[PDB]
Amino acid sequence: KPEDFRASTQRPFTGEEYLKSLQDGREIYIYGERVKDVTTHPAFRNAAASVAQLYDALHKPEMQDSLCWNTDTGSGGYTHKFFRVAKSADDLRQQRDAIAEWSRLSYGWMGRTPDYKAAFGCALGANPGFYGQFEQNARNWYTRIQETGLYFNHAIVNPPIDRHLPTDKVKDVYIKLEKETDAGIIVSGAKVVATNSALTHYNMIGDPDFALMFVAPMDADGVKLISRASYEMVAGATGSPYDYPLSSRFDENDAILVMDNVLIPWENVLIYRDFDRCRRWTMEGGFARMYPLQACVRLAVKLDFITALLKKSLECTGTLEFRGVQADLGEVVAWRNTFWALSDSMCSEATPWVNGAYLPDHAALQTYRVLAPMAYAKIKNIIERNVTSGLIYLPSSARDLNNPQIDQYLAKYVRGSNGMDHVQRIKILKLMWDAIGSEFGGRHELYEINYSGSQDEIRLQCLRQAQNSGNMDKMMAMVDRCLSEYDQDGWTVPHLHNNDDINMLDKLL
Amino acid sequence: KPEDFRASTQRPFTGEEYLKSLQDGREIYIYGERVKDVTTHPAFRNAAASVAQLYDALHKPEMQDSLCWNTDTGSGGYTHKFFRVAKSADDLRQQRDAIAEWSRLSYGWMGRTPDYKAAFGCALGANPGFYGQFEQNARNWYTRIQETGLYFNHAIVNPPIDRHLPTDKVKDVYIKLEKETDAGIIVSGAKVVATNSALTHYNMIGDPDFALMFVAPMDADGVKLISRASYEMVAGATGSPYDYPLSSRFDENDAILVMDNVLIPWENVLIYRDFDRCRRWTMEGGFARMYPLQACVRLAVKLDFITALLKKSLECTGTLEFRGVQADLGEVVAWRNTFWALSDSMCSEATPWVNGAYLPDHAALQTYRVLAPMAYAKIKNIIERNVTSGLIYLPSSARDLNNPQIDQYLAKYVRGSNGMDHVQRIKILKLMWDAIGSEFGGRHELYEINYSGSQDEIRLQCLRQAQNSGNMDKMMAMVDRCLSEYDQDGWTVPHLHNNDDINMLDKLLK
Amino acid sequence: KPEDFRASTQRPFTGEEYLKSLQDGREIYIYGERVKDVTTHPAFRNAAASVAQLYDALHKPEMQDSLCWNTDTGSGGYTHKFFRVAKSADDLRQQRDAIAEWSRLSYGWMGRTPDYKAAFGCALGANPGFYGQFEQNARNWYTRIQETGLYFNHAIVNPPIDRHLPTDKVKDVYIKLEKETDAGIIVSGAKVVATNSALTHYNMIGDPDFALMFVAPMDADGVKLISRASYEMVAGATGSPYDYPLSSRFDENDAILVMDNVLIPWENVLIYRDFDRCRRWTMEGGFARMYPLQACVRLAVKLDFITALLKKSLECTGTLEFRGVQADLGEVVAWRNTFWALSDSMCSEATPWVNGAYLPDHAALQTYRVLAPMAYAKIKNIIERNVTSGLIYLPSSARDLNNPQIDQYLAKYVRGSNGMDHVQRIKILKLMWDAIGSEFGGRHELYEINYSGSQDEIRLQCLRQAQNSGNMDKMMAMVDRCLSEYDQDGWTVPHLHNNDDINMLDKLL
Amino acid sequence: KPEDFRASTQRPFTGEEYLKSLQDGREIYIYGERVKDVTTHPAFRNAAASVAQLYDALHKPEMQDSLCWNTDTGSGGYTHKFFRVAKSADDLRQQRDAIAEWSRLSYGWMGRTPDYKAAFGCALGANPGFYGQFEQNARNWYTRIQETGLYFNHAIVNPPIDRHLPTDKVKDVYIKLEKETDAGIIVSGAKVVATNSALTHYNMIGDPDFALMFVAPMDADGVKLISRASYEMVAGATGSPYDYPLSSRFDENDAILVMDNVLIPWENVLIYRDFDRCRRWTMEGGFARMYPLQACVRLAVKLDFITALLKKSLECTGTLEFRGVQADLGEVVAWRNTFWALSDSMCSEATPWVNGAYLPDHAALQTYRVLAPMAYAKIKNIIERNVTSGLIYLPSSARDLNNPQIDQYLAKYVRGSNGMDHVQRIKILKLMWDAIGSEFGGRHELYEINYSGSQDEIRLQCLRQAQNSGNMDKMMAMVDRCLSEYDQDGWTVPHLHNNDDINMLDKLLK
Repeated sequence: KPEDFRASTQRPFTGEEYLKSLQDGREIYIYGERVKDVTTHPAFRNAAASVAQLYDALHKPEMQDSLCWNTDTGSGGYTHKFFRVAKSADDLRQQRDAIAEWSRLSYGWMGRTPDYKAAFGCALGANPGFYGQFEQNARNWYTRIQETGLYFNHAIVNPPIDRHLPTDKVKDVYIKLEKETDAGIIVSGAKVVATNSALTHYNMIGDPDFALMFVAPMDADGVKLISRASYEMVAGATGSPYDYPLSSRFDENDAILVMDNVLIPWENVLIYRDFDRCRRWTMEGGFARMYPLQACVRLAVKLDFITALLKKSLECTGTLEFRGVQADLGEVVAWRNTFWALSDSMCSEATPWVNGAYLPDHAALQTYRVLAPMAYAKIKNIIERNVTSGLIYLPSSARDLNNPQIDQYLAKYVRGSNGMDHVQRIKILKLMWDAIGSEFGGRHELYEINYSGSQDEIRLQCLRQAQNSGNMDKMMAMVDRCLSEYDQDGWTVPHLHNNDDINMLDKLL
Repeated sequence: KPEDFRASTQRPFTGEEYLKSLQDGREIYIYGERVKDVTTHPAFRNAAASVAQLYDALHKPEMQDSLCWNTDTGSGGYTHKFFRVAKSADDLRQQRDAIAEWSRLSYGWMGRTPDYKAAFGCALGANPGFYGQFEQNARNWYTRIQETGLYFNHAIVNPPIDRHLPTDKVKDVYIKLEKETDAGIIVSGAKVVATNSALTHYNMIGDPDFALMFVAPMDADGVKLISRASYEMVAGATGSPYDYPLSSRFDENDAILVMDNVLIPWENVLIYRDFDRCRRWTMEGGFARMYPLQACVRLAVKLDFITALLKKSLECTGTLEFRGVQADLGEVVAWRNTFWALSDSMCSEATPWVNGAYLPDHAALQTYRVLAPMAYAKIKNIIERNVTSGLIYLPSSARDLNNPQIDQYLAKYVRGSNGMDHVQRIKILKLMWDAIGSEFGGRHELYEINYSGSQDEIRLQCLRQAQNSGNMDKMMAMVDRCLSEYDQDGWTVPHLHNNDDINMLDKLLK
Repeated sequence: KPEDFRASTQRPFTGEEYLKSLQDGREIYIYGERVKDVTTHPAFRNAAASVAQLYDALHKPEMQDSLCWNTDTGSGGYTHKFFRVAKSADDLRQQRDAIAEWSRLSYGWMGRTPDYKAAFGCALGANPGFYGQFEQNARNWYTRIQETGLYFNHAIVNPPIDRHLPTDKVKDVYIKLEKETDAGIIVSGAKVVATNSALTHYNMIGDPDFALMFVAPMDADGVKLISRASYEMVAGATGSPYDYPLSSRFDENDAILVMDNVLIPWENVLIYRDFDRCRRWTMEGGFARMYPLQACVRLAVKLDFITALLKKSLECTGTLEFRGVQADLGEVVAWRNTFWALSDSMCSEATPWVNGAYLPDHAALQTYRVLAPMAYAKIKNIIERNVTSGLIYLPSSARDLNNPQIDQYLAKYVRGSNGMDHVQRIKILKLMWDAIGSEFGGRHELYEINYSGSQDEIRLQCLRQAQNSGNMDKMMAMVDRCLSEYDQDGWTVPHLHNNDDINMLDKLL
Repeated sequence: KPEDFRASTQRPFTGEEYLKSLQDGREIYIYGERVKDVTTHPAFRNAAASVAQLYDALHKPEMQDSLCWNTDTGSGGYTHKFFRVAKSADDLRQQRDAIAEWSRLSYGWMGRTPDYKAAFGCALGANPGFYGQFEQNARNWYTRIQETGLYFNHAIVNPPIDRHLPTDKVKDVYIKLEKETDAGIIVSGAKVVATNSALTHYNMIGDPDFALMFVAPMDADGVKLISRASYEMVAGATGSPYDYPLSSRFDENDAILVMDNVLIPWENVLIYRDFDRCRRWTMEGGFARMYPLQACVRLAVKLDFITALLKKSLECTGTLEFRGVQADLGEVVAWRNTFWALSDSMCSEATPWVNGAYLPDHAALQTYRVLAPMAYAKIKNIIERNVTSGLIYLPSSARDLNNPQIDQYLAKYVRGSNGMDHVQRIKILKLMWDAIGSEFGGRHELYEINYSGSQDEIRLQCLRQAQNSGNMDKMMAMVDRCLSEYDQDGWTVPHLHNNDDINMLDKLLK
């Protein structure tokens, strides 16, 4: 139904069609109230408009070489390159570049755009046989996501459990099968951290009644979102675009997704009462082996933005001349370079998987995940220790600049160091502040550092990849070879010299 | 005079008297508008009430042992202990404890309360001879600050300069003498980072026309503040106390202070067209040698709060059971302990200064300044890597809890791990979020890491203190002694063995 | 018997008496050979001489005000201040200063000097009633250690266990009671990390047969040490004092202590088949609450040395003029200052304990333990990144300086930046290298970072101290007070303003 | 000529031929004595044997697919792949893999093997026109290095200068032209950090008399090395292979190289009295744009080794079971992965340069240089906090294991946690200790952190590369676009909503 808002079946949504497709009476709450229409609501309307611009870019003739491919479905249509299964390392590189072009439309700040779950679509299309009796659902969902550009999110993090409650009552907390019918399955439960789900068409949701994976439409009866605070709405109500230039347009609301007696049609079921497939899906389904290409590129585009924003901030404060400041900026550049290089390795070392599909280099994926929190924390610390005074006393509002009684003083006392007027100085530094210190900036720090999992778990996943791939045993073979070349009596290889002719310990002792 | 709002001259303001003293038509702007009355304005009214609670505490009988001393002026009155010159190490310890008690009333979140510039009053009273012809102004301001509890701030950071402008035009940016008159001096210019000046009575403001230090009242004609965004107002307009429990009451607005043709009477001048005294004041005036006792204790109280708030957050999420989580919490405890220990050393190693006054240990002050940014950054990182999942999806509003259509789901899906209901879980985690992630939390991170100087400069000040005190030369004497005990021919001291009897190099190489 | 080498019972050993007391046929191995005499052996003779200098300092008239007190035993003698129980905060401060004076005789590099276990002596004398039937042994050992200056070490770390061995055979690994006799107990087993035990008189060694604490003489039959590599001997055999100025005189050999059928007289037993007392000893015995005063001061003296050595190294390389270098040096100063300040707090906040004894502030002890590894790692990193080129190419040997064919080039090409000749430049930088990069320097990095326990365990001990003392509940009371002042309907205290008059959410939504 | 020790001109040295070529009476000092023969001297003989094994690998049939290519000279011979100019991204990838295979023969511990300066040979062969009148010398040296596998090092770091000396006297410290003759130039001066030059055939050495670049043979009269302490000799004299398994065979002595009246024939001169070419050579000559491929791969191979050695050490101590230990190991794996990934990017993003040659990605080179010191420091810290107790008390010597009076106790008390006997436990942990804590280990820490420049300078080089490439301006164009989309009156683009309909500030403040 959502794709029926398109005027053509041979291309994805335009932005205008996407926005119309959201006017479906989805059940969303924020600040204790029901949201009538996400495309007009003060908490969501600009974020929706920002996503709609991504869809518009797909149809600009000058963008289509970098953004789009023909579909592989026989439709005669086209789609964003990352919505179609890659069949070579170069395909992955072209997808890398198409993701980057989309990411640049939000300067790297929207991390859960439609291309993130395009990797889920492609995993379905590349390995549909994984799903057994639901193999045809996988194939059909791949085709649908690819041709239409359907916006998916995933809701996968389980709600907290009160350990002191009876084991009776806590089975109601997790997503669980309630009833099996001929029309599909009825499910109830919740998932937390449903980031930007208010703007999606579908969410993937992932005792055998708990071992499910299925697709849920956002407008299905019983599907509800409970929103977190809206940095977009607060910036609109008490600020301005000048004062909160990122909060006002790129806020991705991290919701709780609730399912209350929701009917999931059988066509939307992918794994059903199946602990074994649920267990193997992360390794074998492909999604976890593919989405970090998007996530790494998106972060790299954000680091492009932050790197130059730091340079511009240091230009206007005048400290960029100093050697130590330039060295700090150079380290930020190195971190920015790192994530582009990891995405290079992802594509260049890609491997054949199944049915001709290629997967990016797996070690590079795990490495991006471990390094990103450290890099982001270090960059934020570099920014704050270099743009010291300049951020703390910024005037409250564009209203200060627009009142000549106040502006007369700002014009004298808050100019930029490099011939820059006060309006441009304050503008640049307010952009940096919205990037790192606003509530939006603080949420993004949380997102970049912890969202991918706990620091232990991401390091364990890195170790497990090295072991499962055989890389660790290959490294161990080198250590074992080294140990084999000597023993407690001396060398065991002929090319090295016995030290008996020079050993002085007998003489000494 | 602001202190004439008191019903008695033998004690500082009560909270109600302090609030009345602020209703003086000071000129403050925020969001393009003039503020009518800071005690009722949506951007300032709770922060003002929060400071007023500090004044109220001074008059509670159960608080006076820890908070108050008699004045040393002969007035028969009393004051907060840090407003009177300390004359022993134990005096400093009592002041340390009185600062701590006041700091606990904002849980460590208000950093520019009146006790901060009480150290400026005491510096004036302890070394008034520093000021030459203005020595009597120093004595009189000490007496006035001490007896009244007048709220001072300092505005000292200079505004930025456009280097491409002519040298004419940019000299108007700094505070400068414009006119010398019989009634005082007329001055214009600006200072940035006038933290909480909207709630103060006076600010200290510090080619000889630029070499000035003087006191300016907040209600003087031509003194103006241009405010930054108000986290208090935003939290009031789009949130609630439950949702922003710190933003809503402890926001200290970091303003730009503008002076436009302000007449400063001669009794308010402390340094006048005097580069030499301006240069020597940081070392010799005493203020810089005394206020870090207040700042270190205030930070330590905040770390008390953050330490236990982290523990409570880990209780809520259930991860406190884990060894690695308990170790992370234990490191936060160690950082918290560090700043209390530094303040112990400040008092125990205090030194006689001038006129019977004592100064806290100088090395401890420099050390606190270097360590605080690293500790705060490390603690914030520990918090985020331990409690993040719990913070990211918190419902928007107390309004969600108060709508049963939503609360029915929150009650089921967001309970605490330890038998705790969802209201208390969400409450604790929203408090942690306001501490570290809200715009208020982000400002406080900037404040703790950056306010005190650049990272280079605070380290240079630490090195210079070690050198100026003679500590570095004493350390160097130990290295020189070590070097003196051998040379290229062997040991030069008799108690160690020549290695000639065991050296094998000739055998190996000849 | 060892103290009978003294010519007087009213003072501790002189250095010469101490050295004679070591010539007792203790059983020590190194490099596969038995050590005849530690005071003349190439691996130990200079370290022994270094310790002997500590004993000599006790008898210099100009040193006795800072180093010595009258004994509290009625002997009419004197002793090092830290060997006598402190009865006030000022006593602890005087002990702090007496420890520092001894530490300066090794420039902070000997960490297991006799004053470390003087705290064990004082714990015995302050709380002898802890030991029940062995209370009189505690009293008698306090008197003996205090009057004589007996050199104790502790051997407490258990050897590793092969988990695949039968539970039979692994009971022989740990120290265990073998036989109870009227002459004492026979024990066998081992302890690792018996640091400098080769130069001690006694070691404290700490199914009920495993729950023991007792004192073992180094010359008891069946007591044996297996030494690690001797940096002293290697520096003597292949270097010189000029080339290894710290290795050659301050090496504290980290031995394995073996007990093979050792008879421990009953007078040497302190805890016997007593799991309860073994468990409570760390909290209640006092030793763990007292020795970190010595350890913190010793580290602070070492940081005094390293701080000025870094400054001197940067003077001779010429980089001290640079702002960033001076800032790095200033951070080293701050770390150095930190440990002196912690020792100040230890003394100033000291508390009455039992029998009039005072204990240093407990939180300060735990804090020193957590901070020291981080500070030492950071300082070493600051040194290496600032004294870059200057360390890597230092000529091999004082023999190079003493051969004019080589010295003619060193004199031209390796001068100091500040008018300093090549001999002094090379000398300073070789001292820095021996401090951080030699095998001795690497061992000291290991010692400062990990010896006090694992990074987790030292942080857990810090948390437990805060909880056990009630500090954590006091901090929690402040958080609870904050939470009590509002609820989901608004403030619960009268002094703050209700936001109902300014709340805009109804209008917005 | 050293290559005349080969039995064939159509391949590089064998190991035995390389060792014979070193028996040339080069002038090397160590411990105050002249070295007679580096291939037999106790300070150099195993390091020489270790390098010789690299040459032997080139001629093993099972190794030649990964190690060797035909020469491009028309000689009909073969060479190590990194000794021939790369003409595509795939060429660089094959070279990357050939470097890795050689690096594995020292487990990543020898960092100045012959393939390091093979990039200098290739730079000469790819851009010989850079050298003007010496272009033909560049071409000829490329041919010679490529066909023979000649072992070059570079000596480029200048000796320290005493600033208190007269300006006369300190100009004799640097390498300088002394005499211009028909047979070549006579030069004197010194360079420090001539790593492993004792085992090389030639060194590149790089007021116009100071602006030189030339090649000097190690056996030229007047060329001398003054060695640092030999970890190989000390390990041989006072240890054993079991006790110091890396020190005993992989020590690369960091010498001072002295030139005293050395005649450099004109065929060995590349830049002569030419400040402009000296200044431009780092950017334009190609060597600096090519050798970091070798250095990054060599480091990655060492991290392969250290990663698994850590795992094996944690197996020995039994702590690998613990979650926090496995996480620490996983971070070491991530750092190891990083440098392999950087080398992937170096090859995949390679660019056409000049004369058909390709250069590796420049940003990746700069990134490797900035990241390597932080990674190595972090890894060493992870190792020490996980395996320290196991390292501190290891028995002194294989002699302890071989004396049954001692071994009886070691067999009981120092077993491995996982059914491993004491000999193997002690062996693994002594290998880890030689890697990180021995004097060799400490030198390698200095080498990985500091050799490449100061921490400031390597970051500045990274920034300059981003600016010079145009990358920074492209990033800045994105920031400028963002700024262009709004102003102080609202949005300037049509797709976003004006907030005038929801802005509440007038209501709040009017």
